[PDB]
Amino acid sequence: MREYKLVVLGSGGVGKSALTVQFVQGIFVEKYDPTIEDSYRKQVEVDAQQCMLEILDTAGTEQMRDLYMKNGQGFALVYSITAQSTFNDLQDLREQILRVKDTDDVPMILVGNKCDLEDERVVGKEQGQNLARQWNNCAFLESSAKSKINVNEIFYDLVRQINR
Amino acid sequence: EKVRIYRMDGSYRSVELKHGNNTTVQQIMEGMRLSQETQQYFTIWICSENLSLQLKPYHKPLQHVRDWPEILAELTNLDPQRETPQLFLRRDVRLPLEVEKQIEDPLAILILFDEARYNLLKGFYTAPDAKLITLASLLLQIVYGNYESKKHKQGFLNEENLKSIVPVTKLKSKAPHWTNRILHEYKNLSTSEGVSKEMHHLQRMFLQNCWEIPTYGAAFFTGQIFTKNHKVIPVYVGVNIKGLHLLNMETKALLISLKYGCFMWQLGDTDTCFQIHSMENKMSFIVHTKQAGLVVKLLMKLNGQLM
Ligand SMILES: Nc1nc2c(ncn2[C@@H]2O[C@H](COP(=O)(O)OP(=O)(O)NP(=O)(O)O)[C@@H](O)[C@H]2O)c(=O)[nH]1
Ligand SMILES: *Cc1c(O)ccc2cc(C#C)ccc12
Ligand SMILES: [Mg+2]
Repeated sequence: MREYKLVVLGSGGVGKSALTVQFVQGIFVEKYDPTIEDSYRKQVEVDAQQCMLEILDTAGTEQMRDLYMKNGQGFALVYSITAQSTFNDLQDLREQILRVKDTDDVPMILVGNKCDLEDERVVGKEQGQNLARQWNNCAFLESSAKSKINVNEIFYDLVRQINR
Repeated sequence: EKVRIYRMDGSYRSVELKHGNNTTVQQIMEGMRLSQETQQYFTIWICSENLSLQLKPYHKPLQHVRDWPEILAELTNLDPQRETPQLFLRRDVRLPLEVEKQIEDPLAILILFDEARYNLLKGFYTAPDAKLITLASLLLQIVYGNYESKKHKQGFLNEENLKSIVPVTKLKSKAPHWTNRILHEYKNLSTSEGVSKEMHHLQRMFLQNCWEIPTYGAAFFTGQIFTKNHKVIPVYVGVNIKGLHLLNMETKALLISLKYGCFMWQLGDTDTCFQIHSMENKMSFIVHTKQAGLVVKLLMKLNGQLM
């Protein structure tokens, strides 16, 4: 069984932990507990193969960030459509990863979370698709940790990008 | 200051250490993402390769990590250079089976499920082939999802996939003959619409089949017994809420299992051994181990919990 090192990045409060816990454990984490550093393991099937996923759930408010990108194989870059600042911060992240990896060929996906809070949206969908296209046609998804929308597809897509 | 608190599957959660290495188990327990319901079932253990100790709420786990080479020398004859400890969140050994049987919290269930799965795959669960096959089939549903004739009927349950669902002690000799019975029960699980496919429901089914295993929830210690030329037999000593169990250290075979009330114990004066008297058997045996003081104290506390 092949092992995949995935890293969930993003600013604080976007829902990195909720997305990770929903995917691994099938639970929606409600109470906001700032993450120091959490690692999860999960066996999935991607394209008729069993894949052991090691998912790193990172802190959004301080940086050991360079070690994450040196070691990570794929990167989920998460923002909240509720908070404009978290969208603005992902630009620095995308460029830091390309610097540490010394290449633009890095498995990566742009994730707009909290798509269940439509009546609280601040970042439009088109602006997320616009940014992904700017990022060399990077993969893009809108997701919700509660409603279980595009949760598994985040990690599945990174696995495929690593395999290609 | 922070520490990684691991679980049996390799995952971990980093927790802030408010009081440095003076931080207690209770304080670390608060630093997890556990409600009061989830919390009461588990505690912090300190474990290296061949020594695992349940810690108490007032204990300072980082000082035990610091003092680990001295703890190994006191309780074992192990080599301290290959035993770096780590901290784990595991089931409380004192957890009564009646309390666990009514748990409905999904997080507590999966934490118990993963530990139970770890003990099964390592060979610490002794059970008839029917029970093992049933557990393996539930793991296939939990891990691989619904049964599909296209994917699982043939050329699927190789030893690579068998490792994940059967004990390592049965992988070679006995499990390859089980693949047909395993796949049948697996197919029965997926097609039986009366069996809930909720993840926490499936994990509870797995646990239900583990609760009747004699060594379920047991804390394991290491020791030696001499056979009636006297020969040395290294043994695992398992102590749980049901009683005492002796495993051959090499084969994990269940040498003897004794329920509370059907045997007595006596700590040796030297503290490096303890004697067991099987009531209604006339049989006695002595286990040599530098963990004898811990085993007897735990035996007293778990026997005393019963009504
Ligand atoms: N409505 C809604 N709330 C969500 C969603 N995802 C997360 N939340 C909420 O947002 C809050 C923060 O979630 P969390 O996963 O901890 O975000 P985080 O990125 O891990 N924060 P940190 O960087 O400090 O670790 C929680 O109250 C959680 O319930 C979602 O998809 N929808
Ligand atoms: C002394 C004691 C008590 O009281 C409860 C649980 C214990 C567990 C272990 C282990 C492993 C050792 C001692 C214990
Ligand atoms: Mg978090």
